[PDB]
Amino acid sequence: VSEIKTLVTFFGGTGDLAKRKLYPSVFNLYKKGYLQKHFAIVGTARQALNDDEFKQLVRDSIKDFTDDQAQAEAFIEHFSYRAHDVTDAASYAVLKEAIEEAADKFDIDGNRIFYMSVAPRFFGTIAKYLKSEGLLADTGYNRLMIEKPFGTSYDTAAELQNDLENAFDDNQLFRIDHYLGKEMVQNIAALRFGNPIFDAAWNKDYIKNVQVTLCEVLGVEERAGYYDTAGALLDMIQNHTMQIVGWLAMEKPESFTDKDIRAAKNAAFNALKIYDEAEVNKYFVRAQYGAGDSADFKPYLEELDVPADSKNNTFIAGELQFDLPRWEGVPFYVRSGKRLAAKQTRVDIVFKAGTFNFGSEQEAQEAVLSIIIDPKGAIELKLNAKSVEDAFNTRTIDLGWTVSDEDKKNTPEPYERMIHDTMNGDGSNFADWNGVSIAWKFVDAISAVYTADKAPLETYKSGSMGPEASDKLLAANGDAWVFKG
Amino acid sequence: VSEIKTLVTFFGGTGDLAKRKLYPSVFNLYKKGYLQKHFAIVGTARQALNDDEFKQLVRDSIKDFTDDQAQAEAFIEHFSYRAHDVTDAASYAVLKEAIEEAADKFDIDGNRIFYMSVAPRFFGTIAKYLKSEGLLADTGYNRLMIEKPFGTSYDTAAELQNDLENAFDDNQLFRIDHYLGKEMVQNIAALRFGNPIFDAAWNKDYIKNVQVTLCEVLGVEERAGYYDTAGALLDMIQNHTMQIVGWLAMEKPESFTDKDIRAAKNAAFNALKIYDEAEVNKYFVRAQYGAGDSADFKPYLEELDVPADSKNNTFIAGELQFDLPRWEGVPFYVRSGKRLAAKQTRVDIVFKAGTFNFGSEQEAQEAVLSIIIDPKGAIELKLNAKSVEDAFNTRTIDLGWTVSDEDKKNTPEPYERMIHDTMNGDGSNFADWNGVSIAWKFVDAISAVYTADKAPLETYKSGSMGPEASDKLLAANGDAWVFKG
Ligand SMILES: NC(=O)c1ccc[n+]([C@@H]2O[C@H](COP(=O)([O-])OP(=O)(O)OC[C@H]3O[C@@H](n4cnc5c(N)ncnc54)[C@H](O)[C@@H]3O)[C@@H](O)[C@H]2O)c1
Ligand SMILES: NC(=O)c1ccc[n+]([C@@H]2O[C@H](COP(=O)([O-])OP(=O)(O)OC[C@H]3O[C@@H](n4cnc5c(N)ncnc54)[C@H](O)[C@@H]3O)[C@@H](O)[C@H]2O)c1
Repeated sequence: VSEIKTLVTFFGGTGDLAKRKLYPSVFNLYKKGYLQKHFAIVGTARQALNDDEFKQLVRDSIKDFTDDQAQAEAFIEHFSYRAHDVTDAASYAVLKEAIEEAADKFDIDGNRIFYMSVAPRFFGTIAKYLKSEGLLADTGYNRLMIEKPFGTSYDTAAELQNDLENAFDDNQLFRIDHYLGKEMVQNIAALRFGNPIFDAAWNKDYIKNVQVTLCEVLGVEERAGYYDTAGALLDMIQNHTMQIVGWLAMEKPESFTDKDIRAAKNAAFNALKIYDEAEVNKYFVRAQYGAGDSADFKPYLEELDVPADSKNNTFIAGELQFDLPRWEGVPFYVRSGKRLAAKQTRVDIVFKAGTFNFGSEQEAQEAVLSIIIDPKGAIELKLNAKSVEDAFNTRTIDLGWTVSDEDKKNTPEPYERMIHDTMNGDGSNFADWNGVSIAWKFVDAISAVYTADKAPLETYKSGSMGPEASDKLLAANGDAWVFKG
Repeated sequence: VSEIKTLVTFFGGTGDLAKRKLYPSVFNLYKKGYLQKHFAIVGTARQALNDDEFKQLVRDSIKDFTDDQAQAEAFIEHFSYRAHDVTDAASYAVLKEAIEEAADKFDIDGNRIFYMSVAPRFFGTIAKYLKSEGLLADTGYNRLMIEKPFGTSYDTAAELQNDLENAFDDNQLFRIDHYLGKEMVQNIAALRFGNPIFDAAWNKDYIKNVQVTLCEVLGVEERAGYYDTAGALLDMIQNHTMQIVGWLAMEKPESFTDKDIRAAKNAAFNALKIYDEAEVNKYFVRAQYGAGDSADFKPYLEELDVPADSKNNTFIAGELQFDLPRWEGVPFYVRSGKRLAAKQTRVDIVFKAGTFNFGSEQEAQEAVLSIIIDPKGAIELKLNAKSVEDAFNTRTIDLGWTVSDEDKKNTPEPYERMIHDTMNGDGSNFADWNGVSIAWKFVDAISAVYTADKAPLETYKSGSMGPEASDKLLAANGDAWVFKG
């Protein structure tokens, strides 16, 4: 197959994500023959692990998924290491030598990718030095992969963006959003624009409400430290949920390129309504988990590292509105929570009921197109049909599909995908600045009301599907959740 | 449940259909509590089997599906018999006594149904005498159930209709069409008008071609006598196929009553194009089966009772055209044959491919909604989605549904249904004169070309899906059969 000529620099190349997913993903791209010879990987961090120590380190990350050891060694020989502090301007001149050397060794003409697997605060600095100290490639491309998260509010994200803008244009930036790399999420566009019946039905005339759900049965566990300040609202909503909602609410693009897709999504984001205090209390719900039945399921306030007066939200549910002609009056419901009934990520599109009367006992109900992302991809379609009774009557049936074993084994892990797209230079599966800015602006208005404590904090027995308020939020518009454990 | 007060007269009450399906169906309506007391069944034929002999006869038909024998006896006691020749005008006065007596015995105020399970030629006579000799009920209703077939051409069907019109209005007539009583066929309307996405897509803008298939793996066997003169063209096409095509091509009714449904179907039938000689040769295909591989599968011309110079068609395939705005240019393909690959009755709706380009290797294909009627009800929906590859690419997947065991056991057998609808007076599931007249007119133009031998007779190896000409007929419009064994 075609060879990818690139040189990748991993800032924080000895960390968890690095040796647990980054390195393995890069190995798969080698196994599939995409990376052959003209490529090199330059690890970097503070430790002065020498060139022999690094190789062993990588051999352990790509350990479990290798069988021909000779294949492993030949790959590992494309790695090099250099000790380096990201704040020290001169240290960069040392890195530049490691990079300019690896390039020469494998005749790599430019094409550099800088992966930042470091603390959020260092993002601005590294960007600044890459350009000033001359680590940027004179030929080919220069791309930056920014790890999560991108800011903690609109103000901070704006700062980050402005710093990055000094050296890179927005299209050269690749913010890593885990969920946007999931196979099933990339099917939403295929189903919609690939089948005219849905394509033409994707609007206010045929849909009654769209629902998005991010479920987790696990509690906070040892993640309490950071989680207590972020909560579901920033952990799952602001990033993952909004970017999935983006694929759903987007306009129909003039073409299927990153440029046009982004233009199509931004049209919806720019129509997203921002809430004031009253609206936040009417359209959103925040809750926190109590006890289940089992002592195994302890209340949030009894978890380790959790303050006994914490108002952190472990569950969020709300109604989004898009002031666009195609979405006039169509509610978009989202929900994310911990200690819920099950682990699952899915989209449920509820179509409007038909007005055609059969004179039957049970008249036509609402059809539903469910796209299941996690744990395993599935697509269900609930339709109206005839019941098996003597008198004519309707019922609903579910047509179903599921990913095959062959499909599941060939499915490219999210990181492998994101890394591969970046080498190709395809922002189709990445959130753009415009998208992120609006998402922050939207979430900030909610957080303002929470930090000020101007909304109640609901509670819910662990293992449930959330507080009653979740149901009442939908009941208000004559709606209800399709999924319920 | 509500009780059905009726008195049914079975002309030919000792025949096959009578004791093999008619009687059992009537027993089920008793088991389900619909028929309780104010009802009676008057058998009739030429044999003078006395009132005790008849009861035993019925006890054998409802034999295998009875367990509480006391339930059986109480039912059987509502039957009476009378010897009677249908040509003898005075014999009717004898029948009138059997009927007027049974009515008195169970206080049945009118509501009479006359089932004609006699030879086609007797239909006109019985109708005539029922009215003149006064067997018709003065109160309630008087309905006639006409068994298959209704005419053998337009001329003969017109004769029959005119004779029947002398005593009954068209709405009081109930022509028995086996296939129109099948559960799955009655689902076609539920799926279409019950789900706006299909409802709005049911036209020339979204569908590329509709396909209907009636398959049989069995040969002619001992049915050769009659079959050699009728063939597939009249055996399966004229009746079964056209009436299913009626449900598919129908307009959207102003309501869901028999009157409006029929008005909706007739709009399509009245737009059906009738072919001349050239068109018959371009749009239709007739074939006859040869040998398979196994001696078990003998050529048609070697079957018992088959003339060694017979040009009888054992397979028919053709393109129907509806000159209606909603069907402008949408081909309707039908096919019926013996000794084909499998036994199956199904409808395949092929939607047009999308014009949206993904720049992918495989661009969007045609979606397909398959409704499987026989052997067991199923609904499949082929849609475009994303393939599990590194580069973005589309593929097709099938969402599936199947009838459950509970559904299959509760499914009311076609005859039970037809008989039940007639007692209710619902022509929704029956073909009306207008529908039949056009079907005959359509088929006659084809037969004229066949009897004149102005079209070739194709051949096909038994077990196949038909002659190559079947494929070429669809290839011409850039189409192909969805099902293929
Ligand atoms: N918490 C979340 O929501 C979340 C979830 C998933 C992924 N992530 C990301 O996972 C990544 C975690 O990183 P990790 O697992 O690779 O490891 P890590 O935290 O252990 O440290 C990674 C590297 O940083 C280097 N380092 C530390 N300080 C340095 C400095 N002052 N100068 C130079 N190098 C320095 C260390 O030497 C090490 O090699 C982060 O980028 C985080 O954003 C975040
Ligand atoms: N061939 C097909 O395509 C087809 C398929 C399915 C059903 N059918 C129908 O099945 C039915 C078959 O009838 P059957 O199975 O009940 O039995 P059958 O042919 O044995 O005879 C039925 C009754 O007709 C009576 N009979 C005959 N001549 C009579 C006369 N001159 N006067 C009065 N009574 C007379 C006999 O006594 C008997 O009781 C037919 O109505 C046929 O149309 C046709």
